[PDB]
Amino acid sequence: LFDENYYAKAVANIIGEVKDPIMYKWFSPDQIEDVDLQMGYQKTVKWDAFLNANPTTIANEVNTISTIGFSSEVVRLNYLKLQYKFRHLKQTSEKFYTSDSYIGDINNNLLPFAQAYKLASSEIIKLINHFVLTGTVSIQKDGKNQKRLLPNMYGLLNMPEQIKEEVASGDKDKMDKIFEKIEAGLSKLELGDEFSTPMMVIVDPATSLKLVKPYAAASSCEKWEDVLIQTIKAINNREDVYIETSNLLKHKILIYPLNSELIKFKPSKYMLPTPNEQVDKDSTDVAHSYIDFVLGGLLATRKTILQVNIKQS
Amino acid sequence: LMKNPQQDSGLLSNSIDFRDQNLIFSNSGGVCTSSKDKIENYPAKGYPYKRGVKLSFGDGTTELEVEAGGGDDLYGVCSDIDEFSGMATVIPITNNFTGYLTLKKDGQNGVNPGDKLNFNQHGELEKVKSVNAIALSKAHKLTEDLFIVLASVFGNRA
Amino acid sequence: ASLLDSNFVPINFTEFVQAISNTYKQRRIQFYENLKR
Amino acid sequence: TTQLVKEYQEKRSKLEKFMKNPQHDASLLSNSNEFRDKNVEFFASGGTRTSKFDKLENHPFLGYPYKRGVKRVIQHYEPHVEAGGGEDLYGICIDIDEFSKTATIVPITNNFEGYLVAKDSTVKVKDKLIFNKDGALEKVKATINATALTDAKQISNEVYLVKVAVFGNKA
Amino acid sequence: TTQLVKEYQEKRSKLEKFMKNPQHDASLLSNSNEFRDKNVEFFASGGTRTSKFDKLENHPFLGYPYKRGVKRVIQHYEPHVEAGGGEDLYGICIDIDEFSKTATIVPITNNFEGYLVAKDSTVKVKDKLIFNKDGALEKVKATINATALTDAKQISNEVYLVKVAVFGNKA
Repeated sequence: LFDENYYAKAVANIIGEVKDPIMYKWFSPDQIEDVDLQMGYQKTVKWDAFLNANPTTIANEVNTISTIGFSSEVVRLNYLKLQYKFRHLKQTSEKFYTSDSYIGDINNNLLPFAQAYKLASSEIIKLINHFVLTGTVSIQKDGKNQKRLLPNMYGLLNMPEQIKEEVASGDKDKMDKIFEKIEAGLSKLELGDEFSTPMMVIVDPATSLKLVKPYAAASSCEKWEDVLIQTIKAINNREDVYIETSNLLKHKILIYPLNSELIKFKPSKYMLPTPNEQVDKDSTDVAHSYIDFVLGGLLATRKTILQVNIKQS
Repeated sequence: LMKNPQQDSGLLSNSIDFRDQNLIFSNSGGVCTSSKDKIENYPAKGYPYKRGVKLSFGDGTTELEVEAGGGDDLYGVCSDIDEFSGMATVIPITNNFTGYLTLKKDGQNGVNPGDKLNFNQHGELEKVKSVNAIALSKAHKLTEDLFIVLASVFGNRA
Repeated sequence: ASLLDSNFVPINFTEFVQAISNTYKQRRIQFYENLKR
Repeated sequence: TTQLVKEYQEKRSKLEKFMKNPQHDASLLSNSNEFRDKNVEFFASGGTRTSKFDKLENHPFLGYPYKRGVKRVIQHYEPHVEAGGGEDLYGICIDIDEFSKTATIVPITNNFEGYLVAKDSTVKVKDKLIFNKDGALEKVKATINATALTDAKQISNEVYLVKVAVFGNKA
Repeated sequence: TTQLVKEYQEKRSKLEKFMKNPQHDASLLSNSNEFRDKNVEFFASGGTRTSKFDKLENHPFLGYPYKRGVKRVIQHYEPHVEAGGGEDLYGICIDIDEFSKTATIVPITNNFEGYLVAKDSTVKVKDKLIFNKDGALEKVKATINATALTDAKQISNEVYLVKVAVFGNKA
């Protein structure tokens, strides 16, 4: 194959240069499990037992015993497949555009296949990370003109049946009001018996800067960040708490546990960018190529994610 | 007035964000391109880049050329120019096109998605009769006199 | 069956694709091994 | 089209209301780690206490007699069981299988303890209950002796489950 | 119960009537050994004659524009194709993936030959046809040039398929 398909050989050499996604930091190693498909749906069944009555004493002779029931729930996860096309130079045509310092046509914005693929892969990965955190696909900084997606395709920010808190516009700078809502949201969380788990916090940089201020007269030797860490530790049974900063978020705080039993990420094994065998070729030096990637595979339990939105109006 | 800016830049580019990084005049071709599209090239008179073109005939010694124009003489839409050879890449009016095109600097604020567009005498799109063009976005200003817009052209109308 | 192995030689596009997914998985495993919070 | 989809969802919900274990696809996992009050559901088949020497009979049924008192109805096909009470009561349906349309029923000669459908929420503990014409338990001329162990618990708009022990017929 | 099941059947039939390939399980196989007149079906996607160099565009759709003329409607989400005609005609829908809810459209700049939905059974061969507001073809303000090749064929109460060739716009 590598003796026949130059483009396949080029991708194999250049695949190591693509950087790992930042979404890996948002999840524990145990929370991510690969599945095997490209487009469609999968079903997961969770079995739970229950006690139907008080236990019975084993005294003398008896044959009437209490019963233990069972029940199951099924959750359907929708996946999707998307593709992008990019132009580049034909392999035989590179030698006629090689220069002493670079290869390519500067005037017409044409690259060798290896360079174009690496840049195109990086752009796709950024869009992948945006969807995982936000649940939406868009290329506008305004966030409008979103691509309509399938049902049962949610991200962390748009997962339904989760706790959402809104900070009023007038209190957007009042850190005390912000912490008031967070505590209320932390109260409404329902972790069941899995509360003894590490937690993860994601904040936009603007909120991150507000946190590093000294904790409020005023005090010292303590920051708003540490106050948040203690408050979260009150509900996770004094477990570890991690904080991360993502430029993708805007005036929003995300809190969710790091227990696979509550939130699990099950993406396709072909989610990351993958080259396509179809390569358009003409009489000129311009060729076209396609890259494929798969979206979907986030599963979470009801009322286990806290979403604080700071209204900047 | 050029595919690539004539003046150099004193600054490197920041390749961090991925949103709204395509509203540049150097963006050639169409946003969505079909592999079964018919692509022509012609000698270029003037700079018809990102504009509707019409056939231009000289005395007869030289072959015909394409110049920015519209109205009853619209032949296609120019989507690329090679400056070294002066060859203008033209997509015929009989072929569907979707991309960023020059917009008239008059009432550009009034252009909204879903508005009917027609080419003027200078190959610039304007809000409306004979050409089926619909704006898909709002006017993006790249220069004090240069406005581009996402529009789809799908042939002539009755 | 990963692109990291130089001895590996795919025979067709399908094996090439499977090697890519294996290569991505190994990198994800390697990242979590070297991740410290 | 969308209106047809909405009407289809409405009728599907109405049909699934009268079902033992309706199959639904949900986007999230419901969490019920608390082990208390996890047994009062419409899919809890059988009884709270079950003996190895209990007599179980499977019969074809008409309607939905699940968790209701049943009576034999003779019509050509074999006789079936229909939800009903009064003096015609033959047994109580404790399980159902919709694929084969077969109801598993305990005869009236065998005592039972479990959750059954009640007419309304006016039933308290230590109350004498009678099966009505629809096979639902209503507060009290009782041919059988059924006493409520708990109070009526509501799950759906009309679903009322009450824990009752039935131990034969009166005189 | 029984009334609910009947309403479920009626709603399911009405919904699946407006479907390209509704999934109906049958108790027995059908006989179609004759090789003639097997192409007049609602699930016969694509066109009678298709060129390798045809242009296909996939867009999200609202409603059910299958085998109908489509227009572009811009709303926040991306623009979507909706069943409509008149002077707003952008193309014709030739296929729909219901899982992704994505419709495939051939632009009006391309010529097509295939079966399309007609307004009623009043269409004869060699007739000029116009797309109505609903994206259905009606007998003749013909901004486009479409000619019927066969007569209107009936599959259902409102399903009328007619073989038409559309080759651009008039002047």
